[PDB]
Parts: sequence; C-alpha cells; structure tokens
Amino acid sequence: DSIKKTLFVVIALSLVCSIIVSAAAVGLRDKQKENAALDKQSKILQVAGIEAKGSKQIVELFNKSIEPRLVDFNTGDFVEGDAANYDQRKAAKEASESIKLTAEQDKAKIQRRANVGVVYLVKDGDKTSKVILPVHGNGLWSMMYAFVAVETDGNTVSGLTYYEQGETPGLGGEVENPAWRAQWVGKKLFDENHKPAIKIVKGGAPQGSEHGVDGLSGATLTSNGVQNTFDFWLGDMGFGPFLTKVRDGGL
Amino acid sequence: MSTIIFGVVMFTLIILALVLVILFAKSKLVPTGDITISINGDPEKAIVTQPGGKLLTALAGAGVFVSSACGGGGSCGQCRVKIKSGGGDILPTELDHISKGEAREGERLACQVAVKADMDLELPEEIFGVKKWECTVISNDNKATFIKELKLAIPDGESVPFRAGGYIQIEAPAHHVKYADFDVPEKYRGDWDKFNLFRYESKVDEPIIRAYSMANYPEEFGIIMLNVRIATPPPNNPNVPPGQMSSYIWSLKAGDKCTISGPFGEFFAKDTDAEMVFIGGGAGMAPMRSHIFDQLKRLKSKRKMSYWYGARSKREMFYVEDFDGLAAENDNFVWHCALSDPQPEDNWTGYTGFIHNVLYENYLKDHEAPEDCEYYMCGPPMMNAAVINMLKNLGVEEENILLDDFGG
Amino acid sequence: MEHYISLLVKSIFIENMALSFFLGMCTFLAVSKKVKTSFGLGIAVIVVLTISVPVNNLVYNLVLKPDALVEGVDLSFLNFITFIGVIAALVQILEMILDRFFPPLYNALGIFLPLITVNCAIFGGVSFMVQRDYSFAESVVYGFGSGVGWMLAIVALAGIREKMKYSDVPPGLRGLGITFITAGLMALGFMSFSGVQL
Amino acid sequence: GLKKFLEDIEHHFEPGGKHEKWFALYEAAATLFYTPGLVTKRSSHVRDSVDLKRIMIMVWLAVFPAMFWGMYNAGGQAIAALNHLYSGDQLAAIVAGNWHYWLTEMLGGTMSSDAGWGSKMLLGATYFLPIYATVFIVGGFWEVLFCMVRKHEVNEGFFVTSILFALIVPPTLPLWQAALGITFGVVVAKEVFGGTGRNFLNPALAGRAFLFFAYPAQISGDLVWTAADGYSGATALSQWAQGGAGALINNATGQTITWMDAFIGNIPGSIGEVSTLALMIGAAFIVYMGIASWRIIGGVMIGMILLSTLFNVIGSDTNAMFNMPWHWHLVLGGFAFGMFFMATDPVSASFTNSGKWAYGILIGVMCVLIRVVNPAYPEGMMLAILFANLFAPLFDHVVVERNIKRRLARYG
Amino acid sequence: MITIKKGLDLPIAGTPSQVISDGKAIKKVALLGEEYVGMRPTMHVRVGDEVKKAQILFEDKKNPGVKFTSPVSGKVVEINRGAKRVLQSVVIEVAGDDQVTFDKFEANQLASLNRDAIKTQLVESGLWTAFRTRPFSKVPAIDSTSEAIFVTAMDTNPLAAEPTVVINEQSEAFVAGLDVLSALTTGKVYVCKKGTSLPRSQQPNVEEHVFDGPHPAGLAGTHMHFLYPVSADHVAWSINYQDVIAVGQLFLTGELYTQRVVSLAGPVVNKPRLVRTVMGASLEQLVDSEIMPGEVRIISGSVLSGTKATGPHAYLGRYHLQVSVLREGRDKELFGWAMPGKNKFSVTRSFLGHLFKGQVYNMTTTTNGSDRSMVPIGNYEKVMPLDMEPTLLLRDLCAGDSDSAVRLGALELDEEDLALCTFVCPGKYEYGQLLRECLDKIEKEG
Amino acid sequence: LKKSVLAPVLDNNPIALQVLGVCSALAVTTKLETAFVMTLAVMFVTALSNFFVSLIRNHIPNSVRIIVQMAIIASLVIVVDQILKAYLYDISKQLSVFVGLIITNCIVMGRAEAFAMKSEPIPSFIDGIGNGLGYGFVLMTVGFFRELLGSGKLFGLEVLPLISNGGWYQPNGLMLLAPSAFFLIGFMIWAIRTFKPEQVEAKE
Ligand SMILES: Cc1cc2nc3c(=O)[nH]c(=O)nc-3n(C[C@H](O)[C@H](O)[C@H](O)COP(=O)(O)OP(=O)(O)OC[C@H]3O[C@@H](n4cnc5c(N)ncnc54)[C@H](O)[C@@H]3O)c2cc1C
Ligand SMILES: Cc1cc2nc3c(=O)[nH]c(=O)nc-3n(C[C@H](O)[C@H](O)[C@H](O)COP(=O)(O)O)c2cc1C
Ligand SMILES: CC(C)=CCC/C(C)=C/CC/C(C)=C/Cc1c(C)[nH]c2ccccc2c1=O
Ligand code: FES
Ligand code: FES
Ligand SMILES: [Ca+2]
Repeated sequence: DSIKKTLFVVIALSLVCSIIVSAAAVGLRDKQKENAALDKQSKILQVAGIEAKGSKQIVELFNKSIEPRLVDFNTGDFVEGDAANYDQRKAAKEASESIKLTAEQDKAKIQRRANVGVVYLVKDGDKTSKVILPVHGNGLWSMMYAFVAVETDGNTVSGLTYYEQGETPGLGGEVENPAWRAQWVGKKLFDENHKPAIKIVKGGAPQGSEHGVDGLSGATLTSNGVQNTFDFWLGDMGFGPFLTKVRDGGL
Repeated sequence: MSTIIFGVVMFTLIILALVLVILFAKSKLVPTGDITISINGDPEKAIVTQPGGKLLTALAGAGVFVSSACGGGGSCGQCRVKIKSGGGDILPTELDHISKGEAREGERLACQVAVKADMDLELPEEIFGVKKWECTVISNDNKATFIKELKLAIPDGESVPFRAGGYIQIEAPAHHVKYADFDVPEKYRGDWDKFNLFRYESKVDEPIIRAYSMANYPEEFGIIMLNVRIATPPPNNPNVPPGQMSSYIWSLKAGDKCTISGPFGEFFAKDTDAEMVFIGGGAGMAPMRSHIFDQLKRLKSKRKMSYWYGARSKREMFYVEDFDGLAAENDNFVWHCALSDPQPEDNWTGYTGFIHNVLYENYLKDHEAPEDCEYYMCGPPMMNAAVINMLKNLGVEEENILLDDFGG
Repeated sequence: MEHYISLLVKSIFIENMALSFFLGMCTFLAVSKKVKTSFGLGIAVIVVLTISVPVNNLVYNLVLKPDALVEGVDLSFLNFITFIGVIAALVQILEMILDRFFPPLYNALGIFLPLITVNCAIFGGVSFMVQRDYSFAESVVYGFGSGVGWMLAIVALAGIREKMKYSDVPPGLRGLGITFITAGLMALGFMSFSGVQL
Repeated sequence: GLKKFLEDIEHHFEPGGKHEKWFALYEAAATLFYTPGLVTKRSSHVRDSVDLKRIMIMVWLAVFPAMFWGMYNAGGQAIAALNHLYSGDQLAAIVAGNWHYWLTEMLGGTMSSDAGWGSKMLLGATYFLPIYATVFIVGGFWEVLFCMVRKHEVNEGFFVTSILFALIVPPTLPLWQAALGITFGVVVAKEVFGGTGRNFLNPALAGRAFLFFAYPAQISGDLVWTAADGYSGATALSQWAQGGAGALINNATGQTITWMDAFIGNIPGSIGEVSTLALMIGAAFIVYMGIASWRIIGGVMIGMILLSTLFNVIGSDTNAMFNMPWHWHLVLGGFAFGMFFMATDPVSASFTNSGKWAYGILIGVMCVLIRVVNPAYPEGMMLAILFANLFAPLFDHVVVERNIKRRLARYG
Repeated sequence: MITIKKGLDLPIAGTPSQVISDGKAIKKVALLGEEYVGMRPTMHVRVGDEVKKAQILFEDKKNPGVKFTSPVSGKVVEINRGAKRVLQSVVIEVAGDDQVTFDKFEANQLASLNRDAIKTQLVESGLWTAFRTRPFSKVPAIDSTSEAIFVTAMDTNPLAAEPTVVINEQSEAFVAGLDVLSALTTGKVYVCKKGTSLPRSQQPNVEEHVFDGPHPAGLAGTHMHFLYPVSADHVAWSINYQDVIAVGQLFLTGELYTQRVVSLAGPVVNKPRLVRTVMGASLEQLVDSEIMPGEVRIISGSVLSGTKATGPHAYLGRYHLQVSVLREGRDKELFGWAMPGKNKFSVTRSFLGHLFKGQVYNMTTTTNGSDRSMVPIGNYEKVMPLDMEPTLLLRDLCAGDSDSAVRLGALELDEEDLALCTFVCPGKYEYGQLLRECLDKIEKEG
Repeated sequence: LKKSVLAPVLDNNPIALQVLGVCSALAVTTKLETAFVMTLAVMFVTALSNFFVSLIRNHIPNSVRIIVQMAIIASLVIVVDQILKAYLYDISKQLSVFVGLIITNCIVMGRAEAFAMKSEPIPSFIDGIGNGLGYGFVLMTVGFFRELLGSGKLFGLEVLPLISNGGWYQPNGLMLLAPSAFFLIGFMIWAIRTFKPEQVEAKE
C-alpha cells in the first residue's frame, strides 16, 4: 500500500497543480506582453513631446505618430526587419550580430555594439518631424539608458530623457531632474566642422551657449559618463553616419 | 494549447523523477532493519523495539515501569537511566533539565534516547522489582476538614517490601464525581456549608494515575494507610474545576477495591547517628509518622528525635494518640505542635503562629550546634521556604536538609 | 583563469549573499550564537549551494529555456517549481547520505538542517544564476563563492556575539533586537565594496 | 570653598535624598574636581596610580596641536580662496553677508590677503568651535540620559569621542547634521551595548559613516573642503586620480602641492587630519606612555607599504592611482589621523598581541585597496577601520584556539 | 634554569633587614576558619575547655578525616562567628606546656618509611593541612596521592623574608622533611629555588630547579606551569619551606613544631626585620609599639594577597609568612587624576615617577580611581608570564563564563596568581574573588 | 472566536518573535506600495496553502511530505506571480526576485508544517490569515518610516516638500539602504517588548 499510494498521490497532485499552473501561465501572455510594450511606448511618447493618458490613448497615439525603423550603424542607411519587436539589448550579446570594441573605441565602456539598432521616427502626417535615438553608457554605479530626440536638420536636440539608471538619488540621480533635462532643448550636437560638440561643463555652462550643458552638481563621475556616452554615440561607431545622411537626405 | 500539454507533462515528469530518486536513495541509505535493547548483564529478558519508538515507552511496554509526572515526555527529569553503548551523544535537551551533574558514567533522560542502535542499559534494582496489586478498602474516614485516611488491605496476605517514607501510585479509570455524595462528619460540615462546596462536579474521560506516600512503616504488615487531601478549586479562583483522583478516593467507601502499583525508592533517612528534627504541616503527616515509627520501633535506635507540626487548629489534629504514646514511653523522642489560625472552641494556650517561627524561638535559636542535626521537612510551599530560609540563616548545609514535595 | 578568480572574488566580497543581498537572515540571526555551530552551518550551506547551482543550470539550459525542448515553446514558468524541487531533493539526500550516517555530524544542527530548503540564500543564488546566464564552470564557481561568503558573514557575526558576553544590553533589546542592530552595523562595514566593478 | 561645598551637598543625592535622581550628575561633577578618597576593601591592598580618567585625558590632550593647526589652516585656506575669487566692493559685500567673516572682522581680524596667523586661526575657530560645542552638548545629553535611566555612574570616553568626531568633519558641515551624526554614533553604536568598554564598533567613525551615507552631498565633492563662499576646488586625493602627480595644483594660489606641503599640512581637507607632523608629534607621546598600540601602528604601516608597492610594481596604463608611492599615501588624506588615533581604540581592536598585528595589517590593506581600486570614494580609512572592527574578534578566536591546543598538549 | 621576563617587583618602602630576632610575647593564638577553602567545621571544643598542643579543635565535614589541631597549650576563650553563623576564629589563651606526642625515627629511616604510616602521622598531628591541591587549592583528601609535590624554597613577595637565612638554621630538619616527602610521593619532588645554595636531599626523585626574574617567578603556580602542568586529571601538591622544616621536626622528635620566622615590614614599621613568632600568633600583640602613629592597616601576608587583620581576624594565617603595615589612604586632592606624579607609582609611563629609577614609594591603601569598565590598554600582558590570554581570561571571569574560563586555563590559577592583574587594572576590578567564584561553580557542578 | 486571527499581530508576531520572514521585510520596505502588495500576496499564499495542506493531511506520504507541501506552495506562488505580471506590471518589476522567494519565505512553510498538518481546513485558513496580518504589520510599519524619511512621500503622495523641487526637506539617504531596515526592526522589537514585558528573554 505504501509505495503504490505514494506514487498515486504524487501523480494526482502533480496533474492537478500542473493543469492549474499551465492554464494560468498560458492564459496571460498577451496581457503581460501588452504591459511590457506600453511601458516603453509611454516613455517614447513622453520624450517625443506627445501627451497620452491611459493604455488606449498611448497605443492610439503611438500607432498614429511613431514609426520604428532599423538602422545599420556601419553604413547608416535603413535596413529591413521587424523593428516593432527587435530587441537590441539581446542582439548586442551574440557574436553573430555584435562586435566587440577596442580600448580607444569603447569610450562609453559598453564592451559591445549590435550591428543594427532601432530608431523611432516622429511623424505629423506623411512628413517626419524628428528622430529619437536610444543611447546608453556607463555611469558610476550602473548602466544608464536614454532617449534623445533630434530634429530634421540632424543637429538640434529637442528633448532628452533618462529612463533607466541606478545612481545616487541626490547626486547622480539628477539626470532625471526635469530642470536639468530642460537644458538640452535647443542645443546643437555638431559644430560647423560637423564634429561632436556637446560639452558637459563642470560649474555651469556660459549663458546662451549652444553646445554646453551644466554638469551635475557634485557628480563629476556621472557627468563624465554622460559626456562619454554622447561623444561615443555621436561618433563614427554610433549614429554618426546616420546623422550625416539625415543632414542632407535619407530621412 | 501545445504549451499546456508540455507544461503538464514536464511538471509531472520532474516531480515524479525527484520523488523516485529520493525513494531509491532512501531504500539504500536507511538501515531498514531490527533493533533491540538489553541490560548490561544481557539477561534472557531482552527487549525488542521498532526503530521509531521512544526508550521510555519501550521500557514501559516491556514492564520496566518508571515514575512520571506528565504522561509522556520530559517534565521533571525523574526518568533517568544509564547507557554504555548505542547512546553515543547527549543532546542539549538533557543539559537543559536536569542541568549538569557531569555524569562521567553516561546518564540521560529516557524521554529522548532515540533510536537506531543496539542499546546497553543499566538500571537500579528498585526499578526491577516493580509490581501491581489490587487492594480492598478497610476504611475511608475523615480526619480533618479536607483530609481523609485511606486504609487498604494487601491481597493474598502479602506485604509490600517498602521503606518508610516511600510512596506508591494509584491507578483508576475514567470517572465522574459530584461532591454532594461525600459523607462529611458534623465535625467538619461548617466550613463546607460556608462555601457551598457540595455543588461542585468534575469528570475525566481517560484513566488517571497519581502517587501517594503511606503513613505506615514496614512493621505494620499487610495494610497500607494513606492520608489523602481533597483537591478543591482554589478559594480565590472558584472558576477552575475540582480534582479527579482525590474526589474519586473520597467517593470510595469501605469494602471497595482499587488497583495500585509498587513502591519507588527515595527519601530514606541517613545513618550518621545524628539528632533528627521533623517539621511537618497539614497533610504531610504520612512521611513523618512512617519515619518516626520505623526509627523508634523497627530499628530500635536511641538517636534523639523531635517532631514539630504546624496545625491550622486543634480541630485538625490526628495521630495525637500515637505521638503522645511515643513521647510518653520513649525518653529520646518529643513532639510539639502549633496552631496557625486557631479559633475560640480550641481553648488554645500553646504555641501559635508559623511552625518555623515557633521552632526558631523555642529550640534552635538557643541550640548548641544546629548544623550537626538532620532536618526532614514536608508541607505547603510557604512553610517550606520559610523553614529553608531559617535553616540557611543558621548555617545549615544542604547535605543535612531533606525536603519532600507533593507537587506544590 | 583570471576570469574565474574575478568571479570567485566578486561572489565572496563584492556580492556577499548575507551582507549585500541579505538572504537567509532567519538562520543567519538564530544560529550565530556560537562560532562552531555557525561554522558547521556555513559548511553545510557551502556544500548545498555548490551541488545545487550547477545542476539547476543544467536543467534550465536543457529543458526550460525558450526553444530548448521544442521550437516555439517556452516552459520558463516552471522555474520556481524545478528549482525548489531540485534543492529539496539534494538536501534530503544529504541528510541520508552524510549527516545522519557519517561521521555522524547531525546532532550539532538538529532542527536547523532540515530547514535549509527554505534558506532564501540558495533559491536566490539559483535565481541570480539564471538571470546572469552563466556557463557550467561559472555556475560551479559562483555557487562555491557565494556559499563561502555567506559562511564568512555568519562566522563574523558569531564571533561578535561571543565577544558580546561582556556587554550590558537593555532587557527589551537582549537577544533578537540587539542582534538585529549588530547585523545593521555589519552592513555599514560591508558597504566598502560598493563601487568596485570587478 | 569648593571641597567642603561639595562635601556638604553630598547627602541630598544619596538614596533617599531630595535630589536622588541627579546622583549621576553630582558624582560626575564631584569626581572631576576631587578624587574619590576611597580605600581598598580586599584582594590587592595597593593599586596602580593609573585610571580611566587619566587614560582618556591623555588622548584628549594629544590632539591639541592637530586641532590648533587645523583651525589655522582652515582660516588660511578660506581667506586665500576668498581673495582669489573676489576683490574690492564685491569682497566687502561677500564679507558683510557671512557671519563668520564679519565676526572675524569685528573681533579685530582682517579678511584681506595680508591677514596674519592670528586672523587665520580666529577664522578657523569660528568654524570649529560651534561644531564642537554642538557635538559635545548633544552627545552628553544622550550619555547622561542613559546613565540616569539605567542608574549607573557616567564612565569616561566621551571627551575623546566628541573631539575626534568634531575633528574628522569638513569645516562647512551643518550643525543639525553634526547633531544627528553624534546622536547616531553615541546611541546606536555605544550606549545600546552598555556604554564604555562594552561596544564593538568605533563610535566616532560610526557617526561619520552615518553622515557619509545619509547626506553624501555635504561631506564630499569640491564644494565642502574650503570654507569660501562660491569656491569650488578639488583636493589632493581627488586630483591624483584624474590624475598623476602633475595634477596636484592649489588653484586658489596657483602653486604646486609638494610633499612638504602635504606633510606639514598646507592643504585643504578635514579640519584636523591635514598635519601629519602634528599628528605624529601627538601620537608619539601616547605611544610612549603605553596607551596606544605600536603593534597596531606597525601592522597598519606594513599593510599599507606592501599593497602600495605591489600596485606600483604591477602598474596600470589607465588608473593613475597605481603610481602613488607609500610615502605619498602616508601624507595624503586621513591616513595618519586614523592610524594614530582611531585604529588604536582599545575596545574595538583585538585583545591578543598576535591578533593586533593582523588587525593593523587588514586595516592598512583595506585603506589602500579602497583608495586605488574603488572609483566611488577617494579615501578609505573610515570604511577600512569599520570593516576591520568586524573581524578583530575572529582573529582573537583563531589565536585562542591555538593556545587551547597547546594547553591540551600539556605545554601551556 | 628558567628565567621570567614579565612581572613586577613592587618598589614599596620599608624593606626588612634580613636578620632574625626575638618577637614580643604572644598570649593568644587562633585558627581562622575562612582561610581553608571548602571547609565546613565540626567543633570538638567549647569555650572554657582546656587543650594540649596538637589536640583537635574541629574536623571538616566535606573532607572526612582531616583534623585541625591546637598550635599551643591553653584554654579556649572565644569562638567567633559571623553572618550565617560562619566560623571566623577559635582563640586559645596560652598556658602550660602539655602536648600530644607521636613516634620518632632516625634520619636514615625517613626515606624508606611507609606511605600509609607517613599519612597517618601527618593527619593525627594536624600537619596534613600544610598541603594544598592545584586545582582548587584545597587540603588533599586522606585517601589520595600525587605524582608531583612542589616545595617552595623561594619568596618573591614584596617585603618578604629570605628563605635561605631561615633554612640555614634548620638544615637537618629541612633535609629530613625532604626525605619524608620523597617517600610520601609517587613521583618526584620539585624544590624550586633561586641561584643560591641550599641543603640537598640525596634521594634520586628529589630535584632542584632554579627560577629567576621579577615577582611572579616565586609562585607555586608558576612553578607548576613550567614543570608539571595541572588539570582535572593531573593534580599537584604544594608546601612551603617552613612547613617542610616542621615536617622534618615532627618525624625526627615526635612533637609538633609550631615556631615561625616572619618578616615585619612596611612603610610605617619603625625597624623592619625578621621576627620569631608562633603559628597563629595575635598580630595586635605582635605589632604592639612597632609602628608609627596614625591610622594603619595590618595585613597578614603580602600587600598583594594578604588578609586584613582586624577584629576576629587579627591573627597570623596558616599559609602566611609575613606581616605588612601601611597607612590607610583617605586624602582627596584637587585634580589629582591629572597632576604630573613624581611620587606616583604605575606600571605605565604616564607619570614622572618612572623617570627616577631607584625610587621607593610610601604607598597607602587608596584606590587611585573609581570602579569602571575594562578598557584593555594592555597592562595585564606586562605582568602575566604564563602562556595564556590574560585579557580574554579576565573578561570570561567578569562575565561568569566558567566553561570558557576552564578552557582558557582557570584551573591552573589561584587567587595569588591574579594579584598583579588586580594591581594594574585601570577599572579597579578584583579578580581573585571572581576566580574563586568560578572555581566554586566548576567544583560544585562536577 | 476572534483571538486566533489577532494573537499573531503582537502576542506571537512572526518577524519579532518567531522569527520568520526577515528577508522580504528587509528588501521590499522602501515603498508602501510594494510593502502592501507583498503583504497581500503572503496572506493569500499562506491562507490557501494552509487550507489545501490541511484538506489532505491524512493522506500525505511521510517520506515526501516536504515535496508535496513545496509543490502546493510553488504552484500557488507561480499563479500569483503570473497574475502580478498581468495586472500589476509596474510593481512586479520592483519586487523582482522576491515574488518567487515567497516559496522559501519561512512563514509559509512553518505554518504549513506546525499547524496545517494537525488542524481542520477552516481553522488553518484563519491561522494563515492571522499570520499574514502579523507579517504585514511589521512590513507596513517599517515601510512607513523608511519611505517617509527617505523620499518625503507616502504611497507616492508628496508629504514633505523636497528641497530639490523648491521644498524645505532634505531626504535621508540611509533610509534607502539595508541598514535602516535592521535598525528600524530592532527598535520596533525594543518598543514591543517594553510594552509587553512577558516576552523579554532571560539573561543567559
Ligand atoms: C511522591 C508523591 C507523594 C504524594 N503523597 C501524597 C500523600 O501522601 N497524600 C496526598 O494527599 N497527596 C499526595 N501526593 C499528591 C497526589 O499525588 C495528588 O497530587 C493529589 O492527591 C491531588 O490529586 P487530584 O487528582 O485530586 O488533583 P489534580 O487533578 O492533580 O489537581 C486538581 C486541582 O488543581 C486545580 N486545577 C486543575 N486544573 C487547573 C488549571 N488549569 N489551572 C489551575 N488550577 C487547576 C483544581 O482546581 C484542583 O485544585 C503525592 C504526590 C507525590 C508526587
Ligand atoms: C579618519 C578619517 C577617515 C576618513 N575616511 C574617509 C572615507 O572613508 N571616505 C572618504 O571619502 N573620505 C574619508 N575621509 C575624508 C578624506 O580623508 C579627506 O578629508 C577628503 O576626502 C578630502 O578630499 P581628498 O581626499 O580628495 O583630498 C576621512 C577623513 C578622516 C580624518
Ligand atoms: C563634565 C562635567 C563637569 C559633568 C558631566 C555632565 C555632562 C553633561 C557630561 C557630558 C560629557 C560626558 C558624559 C563625559 C564623560 C567624562 C566625564 C564626566 N569626566 C571625565 C573626566 C576626565 C576624562 C574624561 C571624562 C569623561 O569622558
Ligand atoms: S515522564 Fe515526564 S519527566 Fe519523565
Ligand atoms: S525569510 Fe527566512 S531565510 Fe529568508
Ligand atoms: Ca548596442
């Protein structure tokens, strides 16, 4: 009785528990994915300067106004693919679709870059108003991710948002301060030579400067990370070629 | 849909594989065999146990009974045994109680020796001689406002080989009791009616067992006397129900019969030929009478003995005839009594107050060498503590003090 | 081999399971009364973690990853049940294989060996291994290092508590509260490794 | 007459007196002025002259040179920075707006670049003294409260605790933050364990760590180490990391920090840490008297030198802290202050001669390790000491177990 | 040759001149009941009873068969008792010369006498109480034996008498006592001494050992630690040189020998010197007209480990060979804890006194401070020459952790061994009492 | 009778007396939202697991009783985790690994073994609810102070205006780190055992 009853009890309990667990797990995948997508869409709309309250409005406006696209970093022109679901973070891990940088190339200290990245085009009908570029780099405590919206001239920033960072709330966490993110509106990424020109200034930027942005107060080790990420992703190994194309066409 | 089938199948397979692995490992890593116990002398009366039985329970099933105060487990630690082999480690559950003693010879409580090993056991002789008897009540009469004397006739004309000051155990089945059935004499009805105690009732639905000391000494062959007090609800807390075994014994009458167990050995007097002092109060008359009679008549010794009893009132005296006769015929014995709370009908002119204070003021405060005497005491806790403190302030060492507790 | 040295050092110090992630606190606080018992429990935890993390890595990589079994199928929702079942089986096997049978050494722990299943440290370690996507050797090294770090923390706490025989703690704080405060103070000292990116 | 006055009011405080609850205060005040006048009741009928009062007063006196030089240096740094930034009417307006500055000028000092040592020390005092008074009063309140509630006599040690805590903070620390830090250090780390001689952590460093992790913006960065309004300037350890010996420039004066400047104490930083010469002069005394552990000091030095030389040998092409030699490690930051006065706390250290060496070596190793390979913080003495406090009892255990084995072998 | 490097020679003033002289007449002697650890007396005499020398006064309950006898012939005049009726003293007033007598032997038979005969003769005369047992410093049980008997032929206590001066007067008795011990022991007899010469016993199992260094070098505990480490399994007996002389006299002439030679010294003693007295002499009568005016404390034994001899305790102890006198210090000084002490002794270097080497101090009984917690500035390590962790052991004693103290080595110690640790404690702890409490717990529990 | 659901709150508090559930208390008490969600999840899991384990208490094979109990608990917590990911994604992202760790949370297994294995299903359910409330008491009390003094808000509502946005309060940075939880729990235990002396531990 012992062995037979033990096996019977375990089998029956496993059957019931597995039925419940599998049914519940398979019945909620769609909603879990919807929540995950809404989280990102809300931030993209926020940085794009479009307001949206509620999932229905977020989805409506994102579908109406945003057009994800894939870009090849080496050549800077658009490439075909499933941009709406492409996962750049995972794409960067695998050697099949990711390169490893060199000491003098890895200014942002990211250790790798995926071959193709996703950019979002903001549209006001059939025309394109601006491009949102996801960038990231290493801070003092964590890896910092941000969106930067560039206008159609390919030089002028219209917004910046850090949507993932783990710095100290009072010192390095100020990258998320609205008053500091508001300084980027109107700055120009490149100079008349078309070289990267964004400066993070320790002690504040000169009044009326079109390339300088105040550094974080008492957070030099994070201002350096911001400067490194920008001067990398604006270079030849990042969105440099793509922005060069944008400056005179392609978009 | 396919994911559901795969999830079900993999859940079941994983759980089943883990269970099967555990069972297979168990079948080879567990001894799964027989195990026995035996006295160190390896007599023919070996003991066979299941590998999952407690040592105390196994020994009780084998007939080797031991004292108990909780019906199982460790409550007081009186159930101690000696082990040579098998019991290769002592757990903190024996160091906690009773603490230390550093028994180099391997002593442990029998409530937690367990399990898997062929056990070598050593026990005292008294534990080998336990027997169970059925007795017939000769008399059951009141001698105080809450105390009876139960007299039992030993069956088949045999006499229990007990020692003065020892105790036996009574065993009774599940019973129900009501106090209106008691035949309380008119000498004690006043206080019962004062609190209307006849209204109380109690019951128990399992067999019960209790221990009692006997007021006789081994020269009174064939009969056992027990001074039993009835356990009533505390006067300040009438909420709780009364006791069971005392009520049952009070319910018994002459001609009835009850089943008892053999005696257990402890509280024996020392043989140092020193003066002995007995302090008693209330129900603690049985050990004192046993010791006094055994010392004076069976051993026929000339040691100096004195007995001091703290009585509530003259209405509560008994064995006065025996003690007076002993004090009148023997030049080496004397006995005194004091009334804790006398009442007018006593017409009392003797010692009053607590017995410890009486003894201090009259005998010990001017005694030559208190520490050289031996003190045997038994009574309520708030007499016992006072006596102990008094003796301590006189410098008496613990080895010369013997204290018996009925359980508070 | 410097990669594995870095991983081991990170696991022991820069990512101390007890005083950086704060897992296993129930036994960390209850059993740290004496250094010898703490050392025994730490050894047991080391063994269990080392045997557990690699096996769970194997099972996850073979049957639980997406497309691991059949293309287009994802059984990752069985992660918790698989992890806990493996851990429980391994510890129940340990109890029968070593402690109660050799040398024996069971009596030292008693109540505390069976409940190593619920030790949050092991489950958290396997969860972190899955999140980090280690190889087999990395899983072995990570498990060993995390167990060693947990043992280090518990032994240090036991040493402090033994040193506190001379203290005079308020009655309301004696025992559990003062131990909580002591662990809080230990956390401050262990915050020295925060900025290291090993 | 203080003697007979104290001896007359004595009866009001003994059990049953009208002031029985203030017995702790009465005893603390009376035995500060006069000695107890007691005799030996048993055992050894003659006793050593030393006592905890003298033990603590010697340590309290040992840091006076460091405190005075710290005040002078703080004043000089502040004045130099102010005159570097502002001039003329702008400087006058700046002075009129800060009570430190216009008090210094009211009491006969001058805030111009030609100020003397007197004015510089006065300006340093107007920063140091408020902090010290706040710390002293707030911590003494808690100590006396615990002693009254638990009905004990007030033990000694707070004199050392308060002064060290006041000396290991920047000159610009807010007073409410100082109060919170001392409250934490005294209550959580010392009093909850029974008081003096019964804790396991260092109270002053515990309070400093509380401040460090709770309000990092006021105890780190470029804005806190020089008491000049609007002045921003890094210090030596932060400069060496960004990096090399060529980055050590005193921007307020334009000169280059030299080893002698660092050794004497002409550099910004915590109030009392700067002067290695003064710290050594003070520590030599208490080491000679046998109150400080030369074994602990030697262990710290050994660990520091070993790890510094290892880093120097293996070298690095990116981290400039790999170049710093041991003699620069010695004079930069708060290494000397901690080594001499905070790593030698008898209660927090090991109780065995052979364990003290390991304790010191661990502290020395950890300090350099945090300085070099931890980019978050420029210095690591406080963290290293707090870390070694956790493992000192374990070294004691390791030593005592070997002793016990020797005993069991019938050779000890 | 063993050299002790860690210790302290206390530089107290009033050191005796090592020349023996007669003492003032003694008319009362007493036996002190509280100095025998673990003793519960049973009185065999009553006030007014006449006694003879070597007659039993009381017998121990907890150590059956051990007898304590009268040092002199007279009559009992007092039986002092204290709290909880503890016996303090049994006082006898000297009168007459009656005595009990025993057997006598030739000098060449002692080395071959029988062990049981030796034991019986020692027990009957009450001289069996000269021995003490490490651990627990109790009188040995009658039925027990020991492999190691330690003789202490050196004295390093401050103001102590020089053993060689006394021994040279009683060479034959000392050698006879050594011979008797050689037969009483089942192992070897260790004669611990300094570099100077002493009379020698010719028995193979009696051997001399030389110790050098500051004070702690002269203690039976140090000698045991270095020659025969003791524990629960291994037990050693200790006896001092004057008791050895007494044993030799006993077995040579058949009479109890109760003479003593003690040093009377101290800062307040006018003419420190060695004095001939009798066992249990009255210290009040002994130090009569020997001391300067003022309030003083009379101590039987060293200022390190003696007993305050006042009231019912004003008699020479059984195991004490000196008397010390010094002023009761009760002055209160302004900021005394902070002054630079040119006249203040200390084992540390915080006072100006240590700069004046060769200085001697008129020490008093002041406690230079108040009771406080223990801050380990490392003073204990400077005065403990044994292989132990003094700070850990002392904190175990303070905390009451008997089990840990036993592991750390408490069984090897006696109250005399922690006298210097008590001396140099900034917290003014008294460690002898704590050690005695821990040993009491350990002995009771097992 | 009510006492069975209220005793665990103060008389037999899990974290403060037993002691169980310390890990989640340390981890998830930096925001009242996460603390409250964890409290509810633990209540639900413990109550349901107690009910189900008691329902089949007479048939569990002694050999693998741990396996059976952990299977039930793991199934329940898996369902809870799926539901949280479906409907409370933002809070699930913050709870991270501690949702799964409910399986090894000592309270659930302790109650399942000690009580559910020897009691009727409805009493077991009530015991689970009471223990969950006792756990939530400590969780919410610690989270209150931590969140308030560390960020000036409760449940995300601004209560103390911050200086960084024009307010007057400067948040404490230590309240967002682990040691603050240890200190808070220690002082809470101190207060509880002051107001209920019977819980004071012996000297040694
Ligand atoms: C060695 C030994 C010798 C003894 N000798 C004698 C002897 O010679 N004579 C003698 O009379 N007895 C003797 N006793 C005592 C005896 O064994 C019984 O304890 C006694 O007789 C009472 O038994 P009972 O069954 O009547 O009461 P019990 O049922 O044991 O107790 C009932 C009493 O307890 C109260 N009570 C019950 N439950 C509670 C509760 N939850 N809270 C509070 N109060 C409660 C009841 O109100 C009542 O007062 C001896 C005991 C021992 C161990
Ligand atoms: C005893 C002591 C310990 C210190 N510990 C630390 C520390 O652990 N971390 C830290 O960043 N600064 C610490 N400091 C402060 C620095 O030593 C120094 O005063 C300050 O960082 C000045 O900047 P700099 O080091 O870049 O010159 C400590 C100071 C003292 C006196
Ligand atoms: C100070 C005074 C007049 C009264 C005490 C009342 C009070 C408010 C004290 C707060 C500071 C304090 C508790 C110091 C302890 C301590 C004392 C009292 N005397 C000391 C004396 C010498 C050396 C150290 C100490 C020491 O460290
Ligand atoms: S049966 Fe209860 S203690 Fe033995
Ligand atoms: S909740 Fe108990 S170990 Fe984590
Ligand atoms: Ca990328």
